[PDB]
Amino acid sequence: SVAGRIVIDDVQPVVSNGRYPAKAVVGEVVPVAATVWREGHDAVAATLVVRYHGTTYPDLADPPPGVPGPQRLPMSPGHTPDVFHGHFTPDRVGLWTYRVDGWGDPIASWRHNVTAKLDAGQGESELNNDLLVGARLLERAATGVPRELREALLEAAAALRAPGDPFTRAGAALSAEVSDLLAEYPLREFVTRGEQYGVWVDRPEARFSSWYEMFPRSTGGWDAEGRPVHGTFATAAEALPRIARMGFDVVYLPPIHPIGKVHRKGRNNSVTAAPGDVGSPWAIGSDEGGHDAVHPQLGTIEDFDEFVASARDLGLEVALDLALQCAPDHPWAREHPEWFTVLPDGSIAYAENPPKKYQDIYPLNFDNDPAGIYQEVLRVVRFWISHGVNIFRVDNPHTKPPNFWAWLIGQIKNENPDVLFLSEAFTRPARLYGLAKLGFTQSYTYFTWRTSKWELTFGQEIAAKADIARPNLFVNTPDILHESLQHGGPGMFAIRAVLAATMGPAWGVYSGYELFENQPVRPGSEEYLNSEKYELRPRDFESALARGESLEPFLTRLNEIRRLHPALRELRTIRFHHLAYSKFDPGTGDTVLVVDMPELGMEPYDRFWVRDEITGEEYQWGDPAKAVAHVLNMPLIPADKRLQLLRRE
Amino acid sequence: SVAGRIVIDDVQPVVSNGRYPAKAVVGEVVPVAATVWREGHDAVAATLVVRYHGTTYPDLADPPPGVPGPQRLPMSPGHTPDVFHGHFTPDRVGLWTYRVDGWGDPIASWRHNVTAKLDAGQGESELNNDLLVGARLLERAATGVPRELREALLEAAAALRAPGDPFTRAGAALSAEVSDLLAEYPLREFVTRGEQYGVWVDRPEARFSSWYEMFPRSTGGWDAEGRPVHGTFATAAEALPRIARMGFDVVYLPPIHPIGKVHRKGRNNSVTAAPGDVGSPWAIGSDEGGHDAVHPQLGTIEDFDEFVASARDLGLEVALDLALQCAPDHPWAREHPEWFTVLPDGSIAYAENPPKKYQDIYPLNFDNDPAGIYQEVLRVVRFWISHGVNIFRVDNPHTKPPNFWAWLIGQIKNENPDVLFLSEAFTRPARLYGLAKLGFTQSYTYFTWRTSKWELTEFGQEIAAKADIARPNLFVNTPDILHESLQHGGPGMFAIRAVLAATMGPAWGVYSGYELFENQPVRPGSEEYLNSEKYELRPRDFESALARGESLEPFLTRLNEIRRLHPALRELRTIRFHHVDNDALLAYSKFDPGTGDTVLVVVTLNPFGAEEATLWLDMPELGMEPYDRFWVRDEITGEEYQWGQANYVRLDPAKAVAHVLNMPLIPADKRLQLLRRE
Repeated sequence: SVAGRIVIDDVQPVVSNGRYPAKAVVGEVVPVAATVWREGHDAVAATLVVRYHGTTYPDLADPPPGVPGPQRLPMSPGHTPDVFHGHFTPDRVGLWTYRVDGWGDPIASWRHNVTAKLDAGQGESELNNDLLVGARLLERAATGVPRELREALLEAAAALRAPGDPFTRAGAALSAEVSDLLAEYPLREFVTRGEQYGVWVDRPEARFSSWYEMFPRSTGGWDAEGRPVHGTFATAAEALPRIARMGFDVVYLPPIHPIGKVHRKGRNNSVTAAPGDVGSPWAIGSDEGGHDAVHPQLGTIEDFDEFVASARDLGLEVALDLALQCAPDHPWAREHPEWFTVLPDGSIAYAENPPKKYQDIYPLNFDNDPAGIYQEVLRVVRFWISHGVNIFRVDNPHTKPPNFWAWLIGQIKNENPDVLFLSEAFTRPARLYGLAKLGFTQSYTYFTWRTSKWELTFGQEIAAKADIARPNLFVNTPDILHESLQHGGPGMFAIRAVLAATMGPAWGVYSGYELFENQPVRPGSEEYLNSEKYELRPRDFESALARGESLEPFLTRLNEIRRLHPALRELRTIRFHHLAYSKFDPGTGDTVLVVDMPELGMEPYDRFWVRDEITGEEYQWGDPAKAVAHVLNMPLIPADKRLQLLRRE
Repeated sequence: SVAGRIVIDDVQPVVSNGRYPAKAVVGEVVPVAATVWREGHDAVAATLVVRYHGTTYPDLADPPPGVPGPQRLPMSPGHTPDVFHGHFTPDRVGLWTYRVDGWGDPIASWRHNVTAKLDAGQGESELNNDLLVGARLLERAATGVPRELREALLEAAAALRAPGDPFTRAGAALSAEVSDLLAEYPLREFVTRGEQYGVWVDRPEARFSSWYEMFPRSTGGWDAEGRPVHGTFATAAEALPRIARMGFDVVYLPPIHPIGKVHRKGRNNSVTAAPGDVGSPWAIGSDEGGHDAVHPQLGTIEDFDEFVASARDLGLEVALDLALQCAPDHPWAREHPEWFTVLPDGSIAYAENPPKKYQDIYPLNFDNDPAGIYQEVLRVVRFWISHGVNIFRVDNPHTKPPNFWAWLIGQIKNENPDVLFLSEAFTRPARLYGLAKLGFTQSYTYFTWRTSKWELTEFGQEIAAKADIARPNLFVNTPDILHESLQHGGPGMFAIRAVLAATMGPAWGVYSGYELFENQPVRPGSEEYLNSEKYELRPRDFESALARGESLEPFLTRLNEIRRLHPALRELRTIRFHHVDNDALLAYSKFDPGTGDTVLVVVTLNPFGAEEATLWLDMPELGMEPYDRFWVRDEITGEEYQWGQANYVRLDPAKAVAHVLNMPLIPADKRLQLLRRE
């Protein structure tokens, strides 16, 4: 939004007036729309300049006191008065930013004038005041294309000058030949420098990703006496072949450092512990270790290393729990008293947030000693990225200053701008949409409570915020046991597993969803029966599968269909017809329909063939015990078309 | 929208990202929104740092190469989560600027839970540390209030420090006494000052104004033979008393300069003229004069100045029409060839804009010689303001590079920012609204094109929404303008269309001839005036029409009276619409922030017979509860009624064509709550 010879107002996308960049993935068509206007009645034109600016990361929030701080592209008019649409697709990861240029254009105003005046029936008599400019028109259009290919200016400018037939004098200048040269090197007149707006372009996984959630402690199993055994790192390097098949490319883990021993929480949501209890993983800090130190019962820091490589050459990506939540036997509760919400006595208050309380933890303080805390925390993350961490699962980020978030995001991404984020928060949209703005790559949504087709109409809200926020559709996580699942039965698994895959290009699953687990601790609760974040929950996938009651063969099918269709990496394409929804593809063209024709690209009457991936049923268009769903390859739309409903306005 | 410990996002109003400032009049309440949030759970609050710096005008557009170039107040939260609502009201003319400040407050977030927890029934046992922060809570703010008045601090901090009963120990810090200690002088902890976006304040006349439009030639009158005779400056100064009463304070006039003699247009829009036809005033430039010259058949310019005085001490304000062109007999058409789009022969092609052809005028060229042009045109206007011309109506600015405008307007308002302009544009909103942004004070709206009960709203829906930028000037009629509606509706639809412009538009207008009811076109279906004064001279006997008791002047003075009587009819954004169960009716209400004044107008779409109806109010915007009865009096007619929310209302257009009544007023706390953007 600037002022000038050409006025360029309302140029999408720009986030919070530019205090942040828009967020994209590489190889994704990104549209930028723009109303622009002028005076009189003469033709107006524009440009979409896109250049790459490396990997250096801009600091988007002002840090606290001690702590530290070209391709010209085209824009085709739409069907909305004075708004324009161009489209760029970034190939490299790193800093990219779009700037819109505005220039009035004459080649086309007289080239139209020629059209109108002779189909209205006029000769050479009336108009030659109008074309003697045309040779003088093409006289500097000449200055704007090379000397060797000047000879081919002179002819038509002469094929305008010398006396000939109305049709003969113009025909030279109308040809594609003459048309070819000014679609490539045009005469740009009266240019207004637009404002240079930004878009940071991440990896794809950052948008098309298959997430999982598993406990490695839980990989312990059963002993000769039939008790649940603790799982260690080695125990877990065996567990992935299973997961790696299903389709996931990134595997998140609950925190993997020592759990404290005091205020520790017992089995079934207890504060009373029993002899040999594991407790809450998210309550970090026993004596023998902290946030960078491993839990003695999963191994050591080196045996950890053997573990992630196992993901390296399987095709999977560890996504660690980065929790800022200490147990009172922490190596900092004594070490650093500073970073706490001290009570005047000398004690630090148990972390509480209503109405769910946690004795077994204490909540950190940056307003106490911001300078001290902040750095340690990166010296912990820096620890991990080296270990081969390219995703960090961030817990309670609305409890932790966004400033802080934005300052770090910088520091890591300034070093390696390849490690990607997920904000797993469910909160006020004014707060909720606020984080990723600051730079959180990905996001958690309130997908859970939203059940109605008129709620899922979620979809309308989500697609519109594709420019910034990126949500992850975890169909399940440890903390809330959604009642639908508990009542819709083994069928309700499929369907909630179907929005999340089809609606969410990046989505998530917690171990056990496959096993149809639906029992809570008590009636009406959405807490899991005998929670794994209070217990070890070894489970037999072989059985359910072998006994032919697993979701495994189907969620690979689901993941198979996802990688099969490039439309399902993308957010903005989503359409909602009459739950039944469609998504189209920009590059390949690929449309799919998951069970409004303009979005289909085909005319209102036509008959067409739709092919099944869930089933395998090809049909000509215009039982939950078998297939509860029905996802189809829709007829494609060609390059030129794909980009036209891609139009932001 | 910036970043920090407190995040202040989506701070309304902001113009093209601030590439233009927001727009205001004096003594007007402006609401300001800003979502702000943070992390975790404890209460946060906010502040609106507001400045006046004077009248220096920011150039909002990058000009061409050669051409030259406090009081801390609060944000009261609303009812949309993390959005807050304050409102500041400017007393001076010139540029003002807004900054949103956000700071966490530990005090009020702390005192809440004592309540929730003492209402959970617990004693001093449980709470006795939680209040041990409380004494060292306000001991900061003790540091944040004066030494003479800590005396009123140390007390309650001690009345909690010494051990006693929780309620008596707590009751102290709760009292209103201290509350004001916290309501005026707070502890802003960890505060972030937002982006200072700006707001320019014109004189009030700039939005609450009554416009009227007359031709000077036509008041010339007749000779012993009774044919239309020419008029001078003095002759018209006689017509103003007439005008002076009706209710206007702003009088725009037709070009008063030498119209050309070549290619010029004759009566009834002819391109064929006769010896001595007056023709187009917008056709400037004969031998005897150009943009600076009065036309000789009106006299000369000294004869122009005592006139503006004649108006200025009747309470009215003269505003010439600023059209930008030349008829081929202009003394520049020969002087300077430059500023025209010469065709290669030595000619310049005639200015038209579709579907209208204009032979007798040609288009200046800013893209030939900008440096050469720019200064004259401004050296043209710099001339007239001296005379006491404080308003200029400017013609079709969608025809002239936007560059010039921001520059034009700049330097003038750098000198004197009391002088106001008006945009006569009917272009696409993307352009029409584009104009007022860079700095054109007011706007023409295609309100005319809007006739339906569903247009009469969606027009409103839009205008009221952008009270921050454009100001429509709702002229009931223009020289070029005369609708099928009024031509068919008879004498009644004059009224009804005259109130669509008058009540909805804080600044609205009227063309002369509207009082005497002329509704007739050149030919059937055409929307131009009959025997146009713009090609012919039209003296008129208003005296006749009123004297015999069918002129509208007495109604548009009644209408102009209530306007000056009720402040609900100055604002753009407060406008609201309650529903009616009659297709041919329509009904809307408007309230006041500063005073509280509410006024409501019910009109019909029938310009003929008695067509009755009933009423559906949204009572909250009315400020009244869904259930209650209120005593309502009619001002044009004079009828009191007690109504509820559902109530019966019949009409008859052969008597009184609409229903406009002052509704019961709204209290400070609420009115500000109803301009509240959310």
